[PDB]
Amino acid sequence: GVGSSSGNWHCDSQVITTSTRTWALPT
Amino acid sequence: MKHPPPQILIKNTPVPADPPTAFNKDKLNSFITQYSTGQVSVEIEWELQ
Amino acid sequence: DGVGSSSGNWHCDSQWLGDRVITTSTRTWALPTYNNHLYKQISNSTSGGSSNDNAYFGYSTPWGYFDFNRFHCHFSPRDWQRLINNNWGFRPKRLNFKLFNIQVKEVTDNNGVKTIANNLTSTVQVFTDSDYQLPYVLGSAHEGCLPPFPADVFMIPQYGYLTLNDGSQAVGRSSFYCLEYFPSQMLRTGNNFQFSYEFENVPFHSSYAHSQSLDRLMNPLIDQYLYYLSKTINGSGQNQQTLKFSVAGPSNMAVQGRNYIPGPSYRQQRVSTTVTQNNNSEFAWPGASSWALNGRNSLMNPGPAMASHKEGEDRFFPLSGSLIFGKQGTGRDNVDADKVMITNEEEIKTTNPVATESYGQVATNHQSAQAQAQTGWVQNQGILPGMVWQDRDVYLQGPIWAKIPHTDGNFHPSPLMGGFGMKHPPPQILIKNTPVFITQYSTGQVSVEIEWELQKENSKRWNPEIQYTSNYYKSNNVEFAVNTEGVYSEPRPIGTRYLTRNL
Amino acid sequence: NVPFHSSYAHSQSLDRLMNPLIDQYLYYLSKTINGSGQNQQTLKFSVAGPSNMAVQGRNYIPGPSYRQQRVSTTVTQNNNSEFAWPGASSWALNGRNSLMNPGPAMASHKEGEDRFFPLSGSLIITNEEEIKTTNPVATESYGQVATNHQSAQAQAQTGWVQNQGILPGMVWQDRDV
Amino acid sequence: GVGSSSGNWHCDSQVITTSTRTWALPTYNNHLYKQISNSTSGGSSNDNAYFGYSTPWGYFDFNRFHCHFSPWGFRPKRLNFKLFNIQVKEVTDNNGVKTIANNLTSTVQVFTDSDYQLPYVLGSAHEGCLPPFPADVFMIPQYGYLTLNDGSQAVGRSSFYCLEYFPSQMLRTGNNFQFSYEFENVPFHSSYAHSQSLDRLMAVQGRNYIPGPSYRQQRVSTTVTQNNNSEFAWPGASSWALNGRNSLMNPGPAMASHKEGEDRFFPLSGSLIFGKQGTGRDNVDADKVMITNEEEIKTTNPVATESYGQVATNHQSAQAQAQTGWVQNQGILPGMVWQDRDVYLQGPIWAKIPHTDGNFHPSPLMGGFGMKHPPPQILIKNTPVPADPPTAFNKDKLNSFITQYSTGQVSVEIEWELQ
Amino acid sequence: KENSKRWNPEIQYTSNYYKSNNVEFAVNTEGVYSEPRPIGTRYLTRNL
Amino acid sequence: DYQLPYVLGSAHEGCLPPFPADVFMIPQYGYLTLNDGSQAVGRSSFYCLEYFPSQMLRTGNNFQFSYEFENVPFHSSYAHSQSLDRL
Amino acid sequence: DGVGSSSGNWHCDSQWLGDRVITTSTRTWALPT
Amino acid sequence: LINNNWGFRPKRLNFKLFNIQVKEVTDNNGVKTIANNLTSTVQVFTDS
Amino acid sequence: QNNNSEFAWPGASSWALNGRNSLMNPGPAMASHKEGEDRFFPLSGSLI
Amino acid sequence: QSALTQPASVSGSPGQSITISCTGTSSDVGAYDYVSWYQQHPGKAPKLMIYDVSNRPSSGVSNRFSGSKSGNTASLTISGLQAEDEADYYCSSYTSSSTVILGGGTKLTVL
Amino acid sequence: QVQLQESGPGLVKPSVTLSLTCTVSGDSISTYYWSWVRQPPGKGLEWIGYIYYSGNTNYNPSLKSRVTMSVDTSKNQFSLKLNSVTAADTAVYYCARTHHDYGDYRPSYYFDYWGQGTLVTVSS
Repeated sequence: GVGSSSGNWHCDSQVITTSTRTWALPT
Repeated sequence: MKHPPPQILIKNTPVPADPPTAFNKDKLNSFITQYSTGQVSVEIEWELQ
Repeated sequence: DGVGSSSGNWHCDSQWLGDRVITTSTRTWALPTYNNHLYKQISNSTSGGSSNDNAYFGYSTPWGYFDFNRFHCHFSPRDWQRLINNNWGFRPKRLNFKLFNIQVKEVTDNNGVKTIANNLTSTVQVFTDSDYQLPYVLGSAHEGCLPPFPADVFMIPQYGYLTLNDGSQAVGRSSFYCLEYFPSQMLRTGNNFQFSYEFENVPFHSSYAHSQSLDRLMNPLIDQYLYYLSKTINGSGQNQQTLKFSVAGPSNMAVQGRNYIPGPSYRQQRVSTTVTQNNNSEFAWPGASSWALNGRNSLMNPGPAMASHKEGEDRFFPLSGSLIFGKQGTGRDNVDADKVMITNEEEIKTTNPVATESYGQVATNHQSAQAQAQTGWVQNQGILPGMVWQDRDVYLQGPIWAKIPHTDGNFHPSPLMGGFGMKHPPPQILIKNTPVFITQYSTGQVSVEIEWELQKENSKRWNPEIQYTSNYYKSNNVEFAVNTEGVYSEPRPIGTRYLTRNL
Repeated sequence: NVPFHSSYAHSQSLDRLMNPLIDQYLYYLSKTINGSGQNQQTLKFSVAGPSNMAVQGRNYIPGPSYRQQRVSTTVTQNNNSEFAWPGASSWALNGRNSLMNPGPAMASHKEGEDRFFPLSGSLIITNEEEIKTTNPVATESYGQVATNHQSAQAQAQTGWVQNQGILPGMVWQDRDV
Repeated sequence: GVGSSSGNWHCDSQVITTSTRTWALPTYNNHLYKQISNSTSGGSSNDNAYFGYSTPWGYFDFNRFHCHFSPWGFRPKRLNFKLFNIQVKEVTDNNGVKTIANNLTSTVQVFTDSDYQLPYVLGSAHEGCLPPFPADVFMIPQYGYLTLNDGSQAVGRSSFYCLEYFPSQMLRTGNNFQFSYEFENVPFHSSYAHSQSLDRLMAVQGRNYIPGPSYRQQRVSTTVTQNNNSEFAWPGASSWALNGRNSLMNPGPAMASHKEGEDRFFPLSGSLIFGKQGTGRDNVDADKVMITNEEEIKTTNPVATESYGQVATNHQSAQAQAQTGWVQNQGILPGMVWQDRDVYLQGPIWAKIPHTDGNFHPSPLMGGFGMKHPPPQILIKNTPVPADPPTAFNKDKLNSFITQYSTGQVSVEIEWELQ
Repeated sequence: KENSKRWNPEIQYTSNYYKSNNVEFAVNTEGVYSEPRPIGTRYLTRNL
Repeated sequence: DYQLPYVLGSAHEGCLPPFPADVFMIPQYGYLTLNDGSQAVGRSSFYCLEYFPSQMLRTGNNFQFSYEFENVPFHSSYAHSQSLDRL
Repeated sequence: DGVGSSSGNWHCDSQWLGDRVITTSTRTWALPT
Repeated sequence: LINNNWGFRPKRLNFKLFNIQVKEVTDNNGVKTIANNLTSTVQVFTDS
Repeated sequence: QNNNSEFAWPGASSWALNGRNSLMNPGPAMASHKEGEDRFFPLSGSLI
Repeated sequence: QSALTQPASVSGSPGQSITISCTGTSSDVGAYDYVSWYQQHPGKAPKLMIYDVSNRPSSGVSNRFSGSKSGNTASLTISGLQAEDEADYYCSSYTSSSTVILGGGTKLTVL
Repeated sequence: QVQLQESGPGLVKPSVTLSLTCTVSGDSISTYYWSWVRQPPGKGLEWIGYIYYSGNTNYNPSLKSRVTMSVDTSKNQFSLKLNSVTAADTAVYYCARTHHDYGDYRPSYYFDYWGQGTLVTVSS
């Protein structure tokens, strides 16, 4: 919904690597 | 790779500004200025030797 | 369901599975407010109505409507190529219409520059007339369709209808329809709307051209056992009357007895694309074929299905006889011939009479010792037992279906602009914004899905067919593609008839 | 087991079924000359739309006609001659000429003229006017047909259709009970 | 087997007719498919231009009634066909005299086209039928077909068919061939003459129904002094133009040949004309031909040489007299009734309704039963047997064959339903 | 089969609409069959 | 289904930034077709991305997909100690 | 099986079913010594 | 085929030889006679 | 546009085997000509 | 190379077939089937009628025109002569030296 | 709907090179050959030469020494240059498309479209 989070930030490397970033998309 | 990680395509859905009140067949050339932001997570498993 | 949850996905794909095709189109639309939420009586008398043939009376409504009735709505140029090269026939089966991602916007014009923001509590009304109680305006080939190229965003056309008129005035027998008097589902920003429809059974459209002509069906090697009258006289002299008979055979095929004859004809005037061949006079309306109904003259357009020209004469076309499409970016009024695309039904020449030719000749008198045989030209011919004919071809830019008028009788209801006649065609879909007045408009998505039955070409023809194809070429732009401005264009009308059959 | 007999009058006409607010995507030939003079030939095309509703493309056409002679109740209007038998529309069978009574159902008269009636068209005097929406008038020609090929030498000519058999895409109303 | 019969002779009518005949099949075009056209046949006339192919194949035609019949309503139901007792003769010329000997190892190919993929030539009323008398031996005609043409040329849309490209059944001398066929439903062909007429069920009275359509034919007297002294066989005829080609309107819409008491006349192209036994091919007098008449249908059908009626051409007023004009051609009007054209002992049985978007009253104009799926064509040829090859390999196909022909028996059985 | 998403129509192999004495890939008036041109297999397209 | 022109293997900018706290702009997608020059041939193709089925996301919606890599050899992260000629 | 019994028929057609096509050709040959 | 498909390849092969006819030739002076030789054989094998 | 000399054999691409020279025909798969140049074909590089 | 040779004028009465010939060497008309015919009216551009010896263009040419070739000579046959038919006609061929050569043309008059 | 249009001088003095352009409208230069044909008044047609979109050119042997042609695909037009024009050069010059099927090795000998023509006069 509007007032909730659809995902949690994950940024760790275990071998399993994980990345997370913030993006901006124009038109 | 023959079947590499696929392309991931994204766009902002266009939002038209107020169209005329009499009908016109042309496509709409006037949109609301708009942009989006968000988060991207990518998790790759790797094999070691 | 939610304001922050999208109520549908964007589906734009075509699926080919054996004998069926499923097309799916999705478009972004914008719905304004028409007539300031009012119903307003309209007639020619508003515009002044100088002519009786153009006299009309009707109403305009606050409602809009969705029109997918053209083929390029549901087919890409490639899928259309993929359809017409491989198949002898097709026809619609099912329909599924969805409406979603509704967004109602509210406009504020405050001092210099106007401001737009969301109205989250507003609704949009949509309903379908499934009982066919409203005047049916879809089969009239009006503009406003879902745009052929999916990245375009289209504006919804205002709904309006006509009823009986006497000149510009109404009459007691006229009707008036309030669309608010129908139950209609109301939709806020989180709601969606969908309904499914089942086409009534129609014949396959014939996407093929005969490899034979009606008059050549004979065995060229063998005589008939019928006779025809070769001589009525012995030669130069007096009192030479005789009766002489010959077998009809490969030598003279014109006189042979035949089981079936070509289809009906209502003749059109002939115009050449080379202007100096045309007569130097204004004959566009005066020299045109037409029919009169209750004092009014409706031009006969496009008319019965008839071949546009004789073999080898492509420069001629029937005056009102063909469907003519505009090129992309062509004006409304008095454009040059190069701005329009004139479709020609050459493929039907084998069984259909030329539109600009007489049907034939008949005997006009009784010959006798005192009177010669006389004939006269047949300029129009109605159905005779033993006629066969082809309907008008369908085009990528052309209509799909029409509503068969509700009458005590009809003959061969196939609509004259081409396509599938149905007494219960796809129902009209009416939509409007709910009044709140506050300046307000809505937008959203529309997806439509048609299932298409196919008929496979089984032919034993040895030599290769004619296929619709894009020939190798090098130009600035790609055909059926956008240019550097982003303007999509269809360069030519594409017919459906390439493969062949025997007659 | 017969079809229901229709007992209603259409609230629409065959030639008005269009949407009055919208243009067609079809074109028609609007103008064949740029002006007055020699060698002015051109082809100009325009969009069919609400301002000119005569030229619009239509999918269905009115029913068949076999024309009747027109007779006025006001007696002065009628010609002073005995045209009752000679004028009458007839059909020949085996050499016997029978009157075409009533014949193909058609609108008895044009809207605004209820004084006139088909000579042998109507039952006796009822009128069929309810059907003038999809049916051609009994006392009027079905329409016009081109009778030649125009050329730079020969101008376009049309004749009149006094009778038209069935065509594909015709609709009509039967006669009222 | 080589010495045993593969079938017998059945020739009786029970309603189940059964015919049996003996046929001879030659070698056509020396096993070649040859392109034929009007120029090939001499050309000249535009209305007569054509383009097509002649095939090595022959075909069977029982489409006439005198094939199944010895001298109210009826219609065919089932079909059954057999081809048996095959015999293949070869021919060799020593000097100027010819020898005939059995060739036992040769074959005869036959197939039926039941998907209707070939051009259908059995509806043109050609010669080559089974002979009406059971004792005769008949020559099987050659199969050829026409396609699209412009003048004597071929347009790109023209089709070429190879009948070798069909699967076919191959028969040595002991083999036989058979298949059955189910006629699709047709209305009974009426076999009665109305005792009443359409107008007498008074000239001014209101009626519920009116006579069928008409396309006027010019009228011709068998008393020649009555006829105009000029050549009007083509100039005075009724025609229909298709793609710029004028074809004669023949026999045309079903109409009564003549008015009551006018037996001598006949509509120019309006009737079926048969030849008498031994009649010549060209310019034979009126007593060498049997001219059928359609006077039987004159009750409900308009005379072929007469106008359908009169119609008003104007609006009368005190200034203008009521005017009429003649109707030569009148198509279907709601309320019409008509009778189709009658069938004859010599006449055809069925035709193939062309495959089109639309048709009205598909009954064929020469008479008989219109079928969208009529009895299928039955194709036959003698398999080529080559002569001695050159013994050094040559790329080219072989053009030297043994002379040959075949003979055998045919039986066609049709169940007829009577009303 | 091709699943291609190309919007504009392909190049196809086709007979021209032509007016000729003979038709292509068929016998002539003497019964001689001919193959007028060599026909390749490559008409439809793909992404690389 | 790999039906679009695949532009990822061209070593373009537009990547996720190496330091996890940087906010990056998403690069524009475009593709090249056959050309004889600045012009196009009849074999040149045009793709519309609106003509694929896609998922529409408001502010509450999310999107995930999983992908298996096909079998590829281990990239060798080592240097040889011996030389081919001195073996 | 005999002298007067045909040992085979003539097949010349192509069938298209799904992803496969079945072509059948039949020809007459002549073998010299 | 080539208009509708991205690729093709053969799968199965079924071969048949039948209706064998052996002709013996007798040349005498200018004329030559060709007649059936009924007992004659043809040799055929495949190298698999 | 071609040279006025006999170069069919002397100008050809070839591969020698056991001392004998064989023409390279048609050879590896390569485009017959550079775009806009239909007129040229490789000497042995095509099938004729 | 050298030009194709044609008769200077030909005339025929309306409705009767007429033939125009053009002769060439063994290098042009004789060696190839590349022969075309053009019809020209005064003050206008030439219009293609026959190409590839006997082929006609898909539109604008009636079936009354037919081309033909024998040996070193090509021929244009017009049947059912009409007033529109009278025009100037040109033979044209592709020579051995990869160049295009035409005939001198023949003027046809219809009586 | 290919439509050719050419433009140039009416009158030209002797010994001066003549330049003429032809603009293809409604279709592009594409893959076709493009020819120049001149007709002297009351004389037969003569093929000057043609050019191809890639600049490959072929010319009439008699006029070959002094004739240069150029194609410009951006402006969608092609041109002709003639050196040392004299009395003989006076002609109506047509620019005609020459049919060519891209990709097969078939000579392109015939002209399926034509320009209106331009009259050029060589005189002092």
